[PDB]
Amino acid sequence: SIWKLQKAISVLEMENGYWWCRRKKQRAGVMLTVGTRPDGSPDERWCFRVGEMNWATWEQTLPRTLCEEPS
Amino acid sequence: ALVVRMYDGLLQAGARLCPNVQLEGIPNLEGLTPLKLAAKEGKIEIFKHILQREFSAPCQSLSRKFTEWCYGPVRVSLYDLASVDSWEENSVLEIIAFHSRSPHRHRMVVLEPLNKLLQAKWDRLIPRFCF
Amino acid sequence: ACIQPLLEIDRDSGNPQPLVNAQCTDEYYRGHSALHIAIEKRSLQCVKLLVENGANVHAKACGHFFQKNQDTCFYFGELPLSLAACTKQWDVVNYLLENPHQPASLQAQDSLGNTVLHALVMIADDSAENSALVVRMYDGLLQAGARLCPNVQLEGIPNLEGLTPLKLAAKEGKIEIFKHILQREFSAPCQSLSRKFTEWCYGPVRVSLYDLASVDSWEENSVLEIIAFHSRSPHRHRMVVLEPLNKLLQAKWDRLIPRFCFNFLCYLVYMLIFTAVAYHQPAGNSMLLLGHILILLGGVYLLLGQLWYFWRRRLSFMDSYSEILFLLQALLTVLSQVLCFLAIEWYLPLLVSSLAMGWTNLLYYTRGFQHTGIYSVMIEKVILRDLLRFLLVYLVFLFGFAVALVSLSRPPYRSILDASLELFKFTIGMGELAFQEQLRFRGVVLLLLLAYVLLTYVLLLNMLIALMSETVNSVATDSWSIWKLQKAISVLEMENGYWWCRRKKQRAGVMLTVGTRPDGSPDERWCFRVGEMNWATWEQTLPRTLCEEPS
Amino acid sequence: VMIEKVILRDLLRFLLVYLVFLFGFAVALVSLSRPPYRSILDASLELFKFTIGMGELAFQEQLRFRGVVLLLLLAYVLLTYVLLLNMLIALMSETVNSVATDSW
Ligand SMILES: C=C(C)[C@]12C[C@@H](C)[C@@]34O[C@](Cc5ccccc5)(O[C@@H]1[C@@H]3C=C(COC(=O)Cc1ccc(O)c(OC)c1)C[C@]1(O)C(=O)C(C)=C[C@@H]41)O2
Repeated sequence: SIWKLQKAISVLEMENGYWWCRRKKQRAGVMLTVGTRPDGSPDERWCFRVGEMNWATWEQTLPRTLCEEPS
Repeated sequence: ALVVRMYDGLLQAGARLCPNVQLEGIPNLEGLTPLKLAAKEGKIEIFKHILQREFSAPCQSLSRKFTEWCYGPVRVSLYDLASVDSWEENSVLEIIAFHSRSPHRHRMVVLEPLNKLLQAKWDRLIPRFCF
Repeated sequence: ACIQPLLEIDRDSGNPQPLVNAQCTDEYYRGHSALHIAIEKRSLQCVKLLVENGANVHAKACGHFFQKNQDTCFYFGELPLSLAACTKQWDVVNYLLENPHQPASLQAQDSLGNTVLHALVMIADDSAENSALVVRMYDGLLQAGARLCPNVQLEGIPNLEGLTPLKLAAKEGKIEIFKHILQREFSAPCQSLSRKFTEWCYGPVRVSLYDLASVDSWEENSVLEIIAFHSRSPHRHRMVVLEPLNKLLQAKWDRLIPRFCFNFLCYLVYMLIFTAVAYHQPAGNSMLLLGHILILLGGVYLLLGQLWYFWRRRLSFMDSYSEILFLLQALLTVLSQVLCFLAIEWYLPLLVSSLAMGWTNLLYYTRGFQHTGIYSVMIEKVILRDLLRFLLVYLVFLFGFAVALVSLSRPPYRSILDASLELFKFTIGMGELAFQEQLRFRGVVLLLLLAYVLLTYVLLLNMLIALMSETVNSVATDSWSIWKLQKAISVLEMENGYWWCRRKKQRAGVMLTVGTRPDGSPDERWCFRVGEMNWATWEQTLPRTLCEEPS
Repeated sequence: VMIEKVILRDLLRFLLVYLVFLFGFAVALVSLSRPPYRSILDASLELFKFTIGMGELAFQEQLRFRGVVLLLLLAYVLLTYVLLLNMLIALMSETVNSVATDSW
């Protein structure tokens, strides 16, 4: 964990930029419409994907998705 | 357990009363939304609850964890990055790394939306570190 | 509801290519099909409907989502039956086998060559429920294949690399199913699939048999050579301690101790003659030229032998750690005697270094005894863990303080390595002659010495706590398994024989008649015996024996 | 009791391996010595003085070579450090998986 923390501080400091060049950073993640908000417009948010594997899915239940087709 | 129960139910009642208000966005006098305050004070389990939070059909929009698609044993889960990404000034990662004072700052980084995110940024920016 | 009228519109239109038999076209889901969706959506009824309309039960999903090593991809093979097998839907498999239209065949292979059993091995990784599901599905599919086709034996069908599911099951490091395959007994309706029997059980003592059809090293490409020279998983040392392997390796190791001791003694004679040649280097020229010829032939012999070994079985450090040293040592000795016959005036340090390296390389043969065998495994674990990184950090410290002392020194401390020797001789306690008096400031060198001593103390203490941390959190039943694996490596090497002498190696185990085949002739197998003592025999019923009188 | 357990567990392996190291390096040094390194006993005495810390080292400088001698002595000291660490970690592994009833 301490190794992950020091790597985090390092990658954030390198993402900030050096002293003679303050750089306009980049957003990360996918922006899409997730759902519909109760006041008019649909819900439009930025997202991050995590792909995960589990084997207890059959006896448990499947929830509702955002896109039916995997893409 | 009582805190996550009261928090979720109180957010549902706030959804039912006034829809125009966004309750998790209101800052304190320090300028802090409550997720950021939960990160700054070093409170663990409630922070883990807020980062991965799902709700039922009458209030979908409150929820943060979305499934893009599930196909058998493999699943693709979406996490929101509305306050996590360091693109905006004063992000939760920036609070953990710099502005905090808690002695458990290493414990909160192995969580689900931070782990693969820092993995992706570090593997994106190896070559300038080598340079 | 709309599907059967939609397929009815597809049929009534008179289409040459039907709708249900249609493939996705992209790279990512190449060759995906409707039936795979019907299976993955847990629907028996839609599978029944699609089978009634004429769906292809061999729709080969050969896409980029279906390869093994791409990120977030699900490998199951490409067959629909494979998918229904992997996703633990039993009745779907039974319907796909026993439908009246377009029946499934278990002998079918994917584009990668795997059948249903191979992919079913591929998807098992680790749990209680995963392994129980995989083993139960495996046995049920074997029984259904037995009743469906009595023609072929299903476990004989090889992969594109040439693997049956036992061999690939060991190659990928899947352990629990592999243990299940090596000791597998079935019931009376189909007992001819089993591999374990009981010869006789005289109360609490019993003699189990095991089949060795692909486990003995007599046959080409056995499980032994796959565990030793092909398996890359870090759990191989758990895959050696199994039940019908241990008896076989003990029998072969006690069968061929004497060739090991003989070759050890010959190597000791080689090093003693090399010791005499190196000491009496300096009539006696007859003995010296005999030493030339003897060490030349020995170095040629071992150099060619280890070159042949390096060519034969290699496809990555600590496992092959032993042979590299003998190859380099033999190359050093042959090069030294080559330059000596050339008289190139470089042969004396090569000779002394070869003598040193050869006497240090004698610890290969400490694996015969367990008391030094565990010691040699600990030496290798020291060599893997901390030594390289610690030496790199030490070179950083050494070079930094040595260049500091050189640049501080304006007749001691003349050059870089000529001061680096002073810096290293200072760490053991032979450092001397401070206050060099060639410049005003010497407290500089005083503080440099203090800093170097304290930081080297810190680095040795860090190496100590790293060794303790790595050694304390590991099971005591690990080094013994590593020793058994290393003995297995050595005994298979000696069973290979010499390189100048191709041996006619022999089969192991007793051939007997284990039973009858369901087609005619009696089943005769080669088998390995194993005795066992079980004082819980009176709880259960007695198993089916071959010969009642204990032989 | 721990004296007897340590001598019984360490000597008959460790001194044998260490003796192979000392004998090989001593014959190597006598060979590479073409008044220092006079006899085999004195050479083994010098090589054990480097285990006590009294060995006097210098460049040969009119001989076969000097840095070969230096690198061999480096290899000797570092490998004996390796073996002492090995004896320590083996004794700690035997000490870790033990019970408080046994020595009593
Ligand atoms: C492959 C490795 C790791 C190695 C190759 C050579 C260069 C080696 O330096 C090392 C690096 C080193 C140097 C000095 C001290 C420690 C380590 O150690 C061995 C290697 C270190 C020694 C001792 O070898 C061992 O580690 C014990 C050993 C040898 C052979 C085995 O089959 C074995 O397994 C049981 C164990 C042998 C040397 O060849 C030697 O005596 C001289 C002349 C150089 C030694 O590199």
